[PDB]
Amino acid sequence: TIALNNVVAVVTGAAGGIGRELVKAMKAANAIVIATDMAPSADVEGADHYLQHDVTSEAGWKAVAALAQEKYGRVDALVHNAGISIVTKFEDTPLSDFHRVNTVNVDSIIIGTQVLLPLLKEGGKARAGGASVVNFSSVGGLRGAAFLAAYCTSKAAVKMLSKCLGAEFAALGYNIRVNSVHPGGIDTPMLGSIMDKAVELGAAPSREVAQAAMEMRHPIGRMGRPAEMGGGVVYLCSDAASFVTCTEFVMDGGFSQV
Amino acid sequence: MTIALNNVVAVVTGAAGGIGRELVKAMKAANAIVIATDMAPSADVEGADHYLQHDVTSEAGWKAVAALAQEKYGRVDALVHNAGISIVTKFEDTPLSDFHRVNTVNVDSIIIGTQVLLPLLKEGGKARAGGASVVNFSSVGGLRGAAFLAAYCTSKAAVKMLSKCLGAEFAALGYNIRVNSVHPGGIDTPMLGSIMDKAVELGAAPSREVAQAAMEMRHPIGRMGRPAEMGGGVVYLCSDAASFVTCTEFVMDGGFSQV
Amino acid sequence: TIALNNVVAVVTGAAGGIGRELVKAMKAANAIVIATDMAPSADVEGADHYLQHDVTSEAGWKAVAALAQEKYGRVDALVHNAGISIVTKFEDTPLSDFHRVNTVNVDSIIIGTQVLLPLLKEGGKARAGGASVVNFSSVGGLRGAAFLAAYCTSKAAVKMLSKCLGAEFAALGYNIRVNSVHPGGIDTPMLGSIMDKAVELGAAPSREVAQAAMEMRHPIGRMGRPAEMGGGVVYLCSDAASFVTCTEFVMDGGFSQV
Amino acid sequence: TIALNNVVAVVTGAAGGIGRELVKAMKAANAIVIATDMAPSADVEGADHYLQHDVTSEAGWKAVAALAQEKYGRVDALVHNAGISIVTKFEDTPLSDFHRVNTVNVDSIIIGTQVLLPLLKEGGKARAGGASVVNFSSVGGLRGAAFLAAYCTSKAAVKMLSKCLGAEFAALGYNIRVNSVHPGGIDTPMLGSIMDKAVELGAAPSREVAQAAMEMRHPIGRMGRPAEMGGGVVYLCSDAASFVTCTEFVMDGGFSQV
Ligand SMILES: NC(=O)c1ccc[n+]([C@@H]2O[C@H](COP(=O)([O-])OP(=O)(O)OC[C@H]3O[C@@H](n4cnc5c(N)ncnc54)[C@H](O)[C@@H]3O)[C@@H](O)[C@H]2O)c1
Ligand SMILES: NC(=O)c1ccc[n+]([C@@H]2O[C@H](COP(=O)([O-])OP(=O)(O)OC[C@H]3O[C@@H](n4cnc5c(N)ncnc54)[C@H](O)[C@@H]3O)[C@@H](O)[C@H]2O)c1
Ligand SMILES: NC(=O)c1ccc[n+]([C@@H]2O[C@H](COP(=O)([O-])OP(=O)(O)OC[C@H]3O[C@@H](n4cnc5c(N)ncnc54)[C@H](O)[C@@H]3O)[C@@H](O)[C@H]2O)c1
Ligand SMILES: NC(=O)c1ccc[n+]([C@@H]2O[C@H](COP(=O)([O-])OP(=O)(O)OC[C@H]3O[C@@H](n4cnc5c(N)ncnc54)[C@H](O)[C@@H]3O)[C@@H](O)[C@H]2O)c1
Repeated sequence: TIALNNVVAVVTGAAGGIGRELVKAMKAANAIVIATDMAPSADVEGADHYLQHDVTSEAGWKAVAALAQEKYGRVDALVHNAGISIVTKFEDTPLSDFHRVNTVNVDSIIIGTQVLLPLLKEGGKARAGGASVVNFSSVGGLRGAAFLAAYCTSKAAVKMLSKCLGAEFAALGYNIRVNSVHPGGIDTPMLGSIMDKAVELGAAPSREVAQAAMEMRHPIGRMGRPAEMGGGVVYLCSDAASFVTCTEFVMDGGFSQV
Repeated sequence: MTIALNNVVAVVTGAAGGIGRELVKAMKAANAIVIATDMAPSADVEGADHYLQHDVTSEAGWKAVAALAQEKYGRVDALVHNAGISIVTKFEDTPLSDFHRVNTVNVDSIIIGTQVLLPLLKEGGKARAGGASVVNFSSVGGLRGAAFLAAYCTSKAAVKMLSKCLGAEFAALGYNIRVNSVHPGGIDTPMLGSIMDKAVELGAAPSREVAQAAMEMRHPIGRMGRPAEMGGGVVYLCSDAASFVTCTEFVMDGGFSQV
Repeated sequence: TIALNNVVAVVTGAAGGIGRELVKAMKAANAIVIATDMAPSADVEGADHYLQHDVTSEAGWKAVAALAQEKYGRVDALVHNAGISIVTKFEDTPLSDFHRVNTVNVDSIIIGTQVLLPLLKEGGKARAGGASVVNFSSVGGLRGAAFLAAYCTSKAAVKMLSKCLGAEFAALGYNIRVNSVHPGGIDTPMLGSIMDKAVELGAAPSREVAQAAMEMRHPIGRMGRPAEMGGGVVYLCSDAASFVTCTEFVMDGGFSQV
Repeated sequence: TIALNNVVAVVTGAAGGIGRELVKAMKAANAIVIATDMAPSADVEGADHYLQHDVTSEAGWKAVAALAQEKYGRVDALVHNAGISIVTKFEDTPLSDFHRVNTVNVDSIIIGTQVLLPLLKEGGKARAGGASVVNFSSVGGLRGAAFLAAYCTSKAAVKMLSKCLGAEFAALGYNIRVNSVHPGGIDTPMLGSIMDKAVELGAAPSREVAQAAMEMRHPIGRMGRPAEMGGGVVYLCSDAASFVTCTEFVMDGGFSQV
């Protein structure tokens, strides 16, 4: 079947809405999971290890590399799930707000992948299918939206970085697959904040009209649940996805395709 | 839970072909009940619970598939439209009837088959919260054009767009049927073999080795796919794990379309 | 800058909403225009010739080729603008309805381009920039929609045929550019009928709710006017577009990109 | 007709290969052109004004706004053409190289558009078709490539920022169109440097094999000339493009579509 036997997996933002479900799903497929987030401690069901980890910190990433190096000697799967959103009027958004979003959503992938690259190369030797790097983009990386300039721009950067790394790692013979994941509206605190800030900005009349409008834009007719992200990430991390690199893996209830 | 097809009644067309045989094996391995169909009057398809002779261009052929599924199971949970053909031709020497022949196998198959199995797919939609799953075999050729592949590419773009429309329509009508398109890159099957040889005979390529190396180098991963590398993706789309996936382009192309 | 001096242009569906504006725009850029449509006669402003022409008829296309051959000896620009739409429930749509839409929207381009290919090759020798074939696809060729299965499928076929012919004509050295045009909601009888059938199908509560919904899906916030298609087609037909082939040329008020 | 009569246009990187052709083409369509680049002085054919302008400098942009405000009272067209490229091995690329490319290619558009927004709103009142913002992305913003991680990521950011601003400015009623332009391989010093650095990196055996490979990846079979970018930018800046916003305008010889 589709499984993660003998897969050492790093999952960032692992205490968040999607992150907790990714850890559960990956443990259920038999992965060894190093879960990381900003809290000094967390109870992440399915994590074999929890590390305090700011994805903007090279030192934080070196601590992840040290634990993986010491305990396992490789990383087979790297899930860059940590990210933030802001909802703002472009003309009232200082350059520093774009930079803050870029640092969390994009620099995290650049720093993390550079620091774990020796360990990912070892995973490329451990499985014929390759090591697997899974970057959380968004439907916002595919389709623009009013008031989401900073967020959408960062998620398009994540998408394109995924294509470039997939092509480069294959050309250099590292046997490391890199793919971008594009969730639609998923029922988490992040989507909650975006909807509330849309109301305060006066993009939506009320939080109920906003919710109904966003749900109706999805052909499937509802928000996604965080658990509905799990199987896709397990697939991309598995040897079943050995021919999948540089790809836009969409889990959006049809949002981007209508 | 995990990614599995427990109590999934699956119809797979072109099931005796290079990819089709691996789809049946993969889906059986995930515990699906598989009705395999192809043009031969009989075939030994590893993992098939039933084999039916089935021309996907024939409404009567599809009604025989519906009758067996109706009688034995009362539903269809997964429908994999994998039957397809390719031609390689000079546009100016391609009669309208060659476009129509490719359209009939690659597109009309999905229209006729989905219409005939729709009552059974609606029952699939009631049997699983995630929905019935219709998986349409498009191509990277449905995403990116190519010289001398006008008839094939046009049909595979039609398959892709039909998938989006049916996903949106079945959701709007409340049927709980997911529809997605699959886009393989160059997969090592008799079909890829014939396309390369016919490219040589047409005088597109010097030799079969230069053709193969050129096609391999277009894939960032640096090689053609193996048929077995299609199996997991189709199992995922057919499973409840893909409950939030409809209208989607599911690409298995070694990076071909993205550089 | 952007002109069609010494350009012999064939425009199909030339009596329709967009077609009439294409002929006006192309005449205004100094093209010689052969206008064609289903009516036995028409007064098409800017046309140097009108021909009765069923785009599904090889004999109809041969009559267009004969007039162009006899009077000018070439075709520099071929605009495949003829098309139909239907709005239907998939499960109630006979295969013959898909085939009827395919015959007008796709077979027209196959038959017409094959019949005019000798004349387009002469266009290819007359201008460094090349002969130009402009195929009318749709945003419906880029994004799906409930109840538009037959229409959307045909317009995606038009889009992909455009890419294949652009690549093939370049590989064979014919100097013929081929591009697809993707209009959004344009205010013509065709959009009117689609909206009116959407109501009778019970897809929309009223035509006013349908119209407002469709207008709001366009970021620009309104339907296009037929005249807003003219400049884009003039550009693609001109030497200014000498580096444009196989391209999706979108005129959709941002519809496809959100 | 496609013209820029009474259009006040700002063009950045105006002394470059493409920039000089954009200024010539826009003057030929009767635009008033404020040309800007890094040099303290330059002889830019077709420019009514030249300003020294670092597109990373808020103060530099305020000087452009002051001249336009004083002399014309509006900006009708803003062409963000300034940009840089690097070719690097991801694992040897410091975070500061990504940031440098982002600052020139993306922050330029954020700072410039914020500073000129009052003047663009006046452009929006001067023409029913709207003010026009044209952002130079790349085929690199659509398709990834090995060794172009920093460049491709920045050009995908430019593409998505274009979609977001098009949607946002329309939602706020400012009547400002925003589009991204995606050139293929254009014969300029920038393409020259990329090809040479590809050889030094050992991505290509020789500069002749690199050149032939890049030319053959374009269906049209050659590099573009800078002049082949001019018509497209004139079209997007004109009232002929009144229904074009949020759009990917591709001038790539078919590169992205095969
Ligand atoms: N929920 C949606 O609708 C949606 C849609 C598109 C994509 N996404 C993406 O999915 C991913 C998961 O989002 P979510 O919905 O679970 O949101 P969430 O906010 O619940 O989870 C994000 C997690 O990232 C962590 N994080 C933030 N900054 C960090 C930093 N500097 N260092 C370390 N950890 C940091 C947060 O602590 C949080 O636990 C994100 O990449 C998000 O952008 C979400
Ligand atoms: N191999 C590749 O490189 C490649 C690339 C992209 C897409 N695909 C698609 O994958 C699918 C499977 O292809 P494959 O490579 O295994 O090809 P294949 O030729 O090995 O198998 C296709 C099967 O369809 C059957 N078939 C043909 N016409 C039929 C009809 N009228 N009724 C019933 N069955 C019919 C054939 O007999 C065959 O068993 C096709 O849709 C193909 O277009 C393959
Ligand atoms: N209006 C829109 O919203 C919209 C949307 C996207 C695409 N388009 C496309 O733009 C093009 C122009 O359409 P329009 O909106 O002006 O519609 P229209 O119906 O006003 O014009 C289309 C013309 O095609 C002609 N035609 C139909 N069948 C023909 C045949 N067999 N032979 C010859 N001529 C035939 C009709 O006589 C008519 O004059 C079409 O291809 C259409 O699908 C329009
Ligand atoms: N030439 C190609 O093949 C190609 C490919 C795709 C995209 N592009 C894009 O086209 C645009 C123009 O490219 P080109 O080939 O003319 O490049 P070029 O190097 O010839 O011109 C770019 C100009 O930008 C200017 N510039 C650089 N940094 C600046 C700064 N901080 N402030 C102000 N001006 C600055 C340079 O001085 C130069 O004159 C760029 O945005 C480039 O990314 C070009």
